[PDB]
Amino acid sequence: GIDLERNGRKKKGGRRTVKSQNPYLRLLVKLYQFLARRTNSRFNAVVLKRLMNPKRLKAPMSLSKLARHMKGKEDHIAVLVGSVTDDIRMVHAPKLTVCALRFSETARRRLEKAGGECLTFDQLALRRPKGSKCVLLRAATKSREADKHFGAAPGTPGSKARPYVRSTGRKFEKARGRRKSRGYKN
Amino acid sequence: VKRSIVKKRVKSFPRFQSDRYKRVKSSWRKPKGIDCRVRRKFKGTNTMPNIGYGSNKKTRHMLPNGFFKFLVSSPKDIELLLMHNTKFAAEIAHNISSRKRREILERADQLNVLVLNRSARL
Amino acid sequence: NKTWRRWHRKVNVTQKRHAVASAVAATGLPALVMARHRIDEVPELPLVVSE
Amino acid sequence: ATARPLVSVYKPEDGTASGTSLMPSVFLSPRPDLVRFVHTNMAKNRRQPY
Amino acid sequence: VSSELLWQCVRRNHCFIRKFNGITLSAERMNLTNKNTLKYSGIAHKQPLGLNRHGANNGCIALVTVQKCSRAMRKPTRAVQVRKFKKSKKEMSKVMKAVAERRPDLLKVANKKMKKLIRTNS
Amino acid sequence: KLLRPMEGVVPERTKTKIARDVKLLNKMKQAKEAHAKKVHAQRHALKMRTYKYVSEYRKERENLIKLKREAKAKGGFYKEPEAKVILATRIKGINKLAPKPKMILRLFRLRQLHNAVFIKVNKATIEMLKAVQPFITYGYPTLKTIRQLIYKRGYAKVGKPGAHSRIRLQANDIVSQHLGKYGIHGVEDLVHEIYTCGPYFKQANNFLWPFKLNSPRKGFTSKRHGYNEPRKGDWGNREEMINELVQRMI
Amino acid sequence: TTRLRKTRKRRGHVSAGYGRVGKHRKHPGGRGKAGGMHHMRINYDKYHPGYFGKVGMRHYHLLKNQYTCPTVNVDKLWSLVPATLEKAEQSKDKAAVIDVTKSGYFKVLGKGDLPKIPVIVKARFFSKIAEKKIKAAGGACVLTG
Amino acid sequence: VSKNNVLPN
RNA sequence: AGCAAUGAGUAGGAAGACGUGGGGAUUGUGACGAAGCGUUCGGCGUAAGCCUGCGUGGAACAGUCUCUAGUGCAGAUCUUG
RNA sequence: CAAACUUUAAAUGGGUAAGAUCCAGUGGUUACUUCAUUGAACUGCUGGGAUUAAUAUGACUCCAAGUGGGCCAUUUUUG
RNA sequence: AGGAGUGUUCCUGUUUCCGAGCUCGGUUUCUGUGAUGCUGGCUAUCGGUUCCAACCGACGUCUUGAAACACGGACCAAGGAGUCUAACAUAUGUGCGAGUACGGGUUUUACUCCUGUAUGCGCAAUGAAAGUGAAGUAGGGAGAUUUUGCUUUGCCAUUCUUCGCACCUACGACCGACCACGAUCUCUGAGAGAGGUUUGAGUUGGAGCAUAUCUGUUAGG
RNA sequence: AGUGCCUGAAAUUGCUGAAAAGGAAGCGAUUGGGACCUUGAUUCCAAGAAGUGCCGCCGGUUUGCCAUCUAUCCCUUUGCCUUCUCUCUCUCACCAGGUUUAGGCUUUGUCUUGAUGUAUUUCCGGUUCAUCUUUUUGGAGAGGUCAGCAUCAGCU
Repeated sequence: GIDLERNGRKKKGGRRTVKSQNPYLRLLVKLYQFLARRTNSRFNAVVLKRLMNPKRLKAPMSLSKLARHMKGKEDHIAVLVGSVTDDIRMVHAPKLTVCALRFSETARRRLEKAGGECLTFDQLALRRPKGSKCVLLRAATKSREADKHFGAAPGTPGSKARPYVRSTGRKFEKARGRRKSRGYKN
Repeated sequence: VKRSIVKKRVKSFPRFQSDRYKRVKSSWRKPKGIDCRVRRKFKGTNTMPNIGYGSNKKTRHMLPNGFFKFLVSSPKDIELLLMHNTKFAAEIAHNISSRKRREILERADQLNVLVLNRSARL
Repeated sequence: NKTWRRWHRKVNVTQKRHAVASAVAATGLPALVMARHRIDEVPELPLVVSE
Repeated sequence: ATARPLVSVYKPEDGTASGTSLMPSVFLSPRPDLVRFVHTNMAKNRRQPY
Repeated sequence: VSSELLWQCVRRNHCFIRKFNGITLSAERMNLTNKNTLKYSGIAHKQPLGLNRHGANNGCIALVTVQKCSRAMRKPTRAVQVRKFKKSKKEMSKVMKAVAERRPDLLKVANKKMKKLIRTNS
Repeated sequence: KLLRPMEGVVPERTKTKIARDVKLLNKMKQAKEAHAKKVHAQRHALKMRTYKYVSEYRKERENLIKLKREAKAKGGFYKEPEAKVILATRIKGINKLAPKPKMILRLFRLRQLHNAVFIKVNKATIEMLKAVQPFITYGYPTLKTIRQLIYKRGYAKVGKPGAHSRIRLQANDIVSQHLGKYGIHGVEDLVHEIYTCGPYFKQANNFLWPFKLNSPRKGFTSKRHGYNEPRKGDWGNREEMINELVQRMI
Repeated sequence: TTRLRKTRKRRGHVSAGYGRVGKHRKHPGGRGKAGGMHHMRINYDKYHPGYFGKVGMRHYHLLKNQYTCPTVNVDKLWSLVPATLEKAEQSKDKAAVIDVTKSGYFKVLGKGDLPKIPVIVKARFFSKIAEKKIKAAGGACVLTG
Repeated sequence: VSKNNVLPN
């Protein structure tokens, strides 16, 4: 008999465990939750959380973007809880020393040839338990087909949301609403 | 083991109007009726099961004897209950022969493991 | 029950290959073979013999 | 498995033989997550329709 | 090779698991307790071991082991060693020594089982 | 804990783990001793500080009398100092509450029936209590009833924003670590800071989880009506006579 | 996986997940896109603006391939033909020729940046910007047809 | 027709 | 494992379990008696349900991990008997 | 005497403010503004300041259900 | 409060009394954290399954409202109601990643395995169309680094200047459309340069594709 | 199993036994009553029989602690050579050159062979002995259940 809001008992919104049945990812988390709990460094606490993320937050960073975040800071190990893709536009790949979950086989060839080390996360623990002189990165989350559609809903004044439309070009959602000559602009 | 044993209920939770109609069997079903008294919780009526009535963590699935039963099929499967004999009492299964009972029952006594069924088929 | 109920799955060819590799790996290790057989008299895994 | 040992090849007649060969780098490979998923879907492909 | 990786395959399912209610047990040789954990179980761990009454009418005890640092791991004839022991309080001291060479951590439970084992003849 | 190396039976990896246990136990042993010397020194400084409060409680009571005797000998009257702390208790329950009165009671941490809380007197905190009056019986405590609350019913809230745990005041080391900024090392130094109303009242009050009193041994009169009115009711403020109530609710 | 669906759990509840008041009626609100003009109008304005009306001049028998024109960028090209790059880095004489038709694009657009290696690009069409960028690189432009 | 989906076809 | 606070609920949402017919793998029971059925011999679980003595019965059935569905009834002036 | 008059005019309610997203000093940019380095807005640097009333207290994005017959009570109130 | 043990060495309490200036230190017996102590009845009671008594309680659906003088329901068994296909969409798991996934060749023959050439969707948008077709900065910020406060080799600072990911907020540049200019040329055109209370589902060193399941929308019995 | 004959549920019906009933009965919670079902532990020390048959000691057989010597795994390229594969690498029609595989060779720094035999399994004849099991005869030892009084710790 308490005047309490929800008598909370209030839950936490973020994910509380690993969802994968991938056994290697589970053992990765067991490492980095021993290492988070015991070591005290905030690097390991963040890496633990980012390991448990779903696929759309483990988004691929290109080799050419990974150059330019790591530009002034050449010595430091470039961590990315995520995948690493080759940039085809990048002609001469810079050497770096990357850690990540997964390299595509082009990007593994391109770094290793260019004089450039290519680590897993369990190897990063042996070198750098604290995360001393590392660079956390992550690929942009809101940069995909699906996330163009979100926001204020396309027929409202000054939204930049895409409509869900079956096909492109005229004859599809380009008349009443989109022209002033057809009723109204909005 | 054999710790104290406290039960909260000894009565079952019989299904509402199992007494009245023979088509309704006694196996519990929550009444989802809009006007039903049992779900609305008037006094002087069938009690509902809550998790409130849950027995102790230490003494869940615990027999009157003290043991937990672990039911068993072949002669090979009693060997499993060798180091856990104090903790577990073995129930010889529904289906088993007169022959294969007297192989099980005799092998159990070699292992000092209690068998619940006894004078099972004679 | 209509006949057009879609019975078959296309699995991807890469996931099919990764699977067979993983399954062939488990042919070695008497951990996984004993877990899933009787390997008392068997001299070795993987048990190779001549042509 | 982080090694490629020399495997003893055996006779038909006999439990030992001097023939040996190197392990072929498949038994290094990393997955019962995935083998479940595939076998599940791949076993459906021999269904006759009713 | 890895104990934890082999476990994350076969923890949930294997030939041995034998359930009833919340209980689960594990019928392999190389397993004190016969519980299904990473530590005790045969299959998964590096250097497992068992104490089993020997299978010669069960007159005497075996200590069943593997060669240390997983030497002959791919050759399961050669890997699995045995040492026979007489049922006594005196030959507890030889067993107590032989266990702690392989595994120091499993030593209290060896003393628990070996005591129980002596009391075991078909 | 020191592990048995087994002199009958040796590992290589285990000799690392035995070697650290000598380092750990030796640093623990000095730190158990050297911390116990500090707390021994601190509770001496508490013990002597406790006596001069027991002077100050008696002496200001005696000095209050000598003032209003002296002023009475003149001709005039001694207007006493107005009370700096009051002690609210909640009287009517949760259901059927207007949304402004519902808010104020949450701001006083009066979230259920028969809950006490020490609450400060400003002009602001008076004009809140006007709005709540008929769900509340408040008034001015004394050193007996404050001591009895914090000893018998005293719990203390402990943790980050999100979850605090509500822990029973069994020792001073709970009080010491949380309020050792502000003075306030012992349980008896709370009782000073509440009764006097110190500079660190807000810190010491919000440390205490609000008090959970049982129902009064001889009952209420009639919770409809005020403590004023000649039907002898309950709600409203009793200047002193809440002390007679709350001593039964313990 | 009928197992995993809500009906299985939902079974045993009378409404069946649709609610006692409103009910699962056969076709409230019309069928398909019907009612867009009147009752379902609020949904159309927002979500689907520009749906009603006709705009441009119609094309009878429009034929694709007449207009098709797959476009590579200037920032790529190199991906187009890795050995030549190590050839055309050196020498300062001859140049690595990129027939863009042979990989299968017609137009070239200079969205990107290119290394400064003399090169010749042959494409059916060149964007105005692409030409400026290529020339700066010391490259030459050639038209096919 | 409800919510933000494609108009069905 | 420890500590604290909390616990009403139709329409509705989500989570973990119980049960049924088949497929794959594995561990078994059975003409010295399987399935089903009956029962104040009984037991376990908050509960869905599970285990089991005795009687009848006369030929096949079950546990575990997975896959799959024509998978759970008191009602429909429901249908057939 | 006044619901469709008012000099005057409460209670109860409503707005905004109470500093780290701040204050001052000084230089620069400008097609604006000025008679004018006069202003204006934005910026670089250099000082001053850690919670500057009370009380309590951790504070977006996506997807979707049900619902769109309501009724009652204290005070206000229309036929 | 209860399977054993040893025993107070430390610790709080109470106490013997010795000294230093009510307070602290040293010392002796006693009791706690380390307490369950003594004793009896029955070996059938205790307990359990059934039926019965007694005191107190206790009158499916639409609806604001049902025990209703609202409707359905005599009894029992068995049968009986969100399914399948397609088009999308978000979410999540798995694979590969600027890519990604009708035939033929094998075969023990509906499985499996391999494979050439295209196409799909994606990698560029924008105009009705002719067509044309892409330079970052600031503020807050995860984390690292350099340094200042506290039980100590660990604890939290905002103490520092160093770089500041994602993302949000503010403003730019570039591309297409519209509007309004134009030095100079090989003058049906090109184009230095410079715009605009206009406009795009644009852009800013690319994330998608295939597959599995749920939920939703729509078509079909 | 006796001819609409395998098993043979419920509704319903007859008898027998058992209760209950003053204008309904059922039901919840709590006891009681009547039928009916159900219980010298665990051990410990001697002697005897019935089991069992370890090590030891031989013949045969199979593992190999530890000290040594050494292989390829792997990368480190070297001297290559052969067969593959990819490639807008070259006069170009063919050979050659890089890329990817395999193989036969090479310089170079914790999953095993061959010798030494801590130890160990299996196999019969033994050579009999340990061991522990159940049991029957004494000796020392009693759990279970329900109570009574006592002392404390909390709340009252």
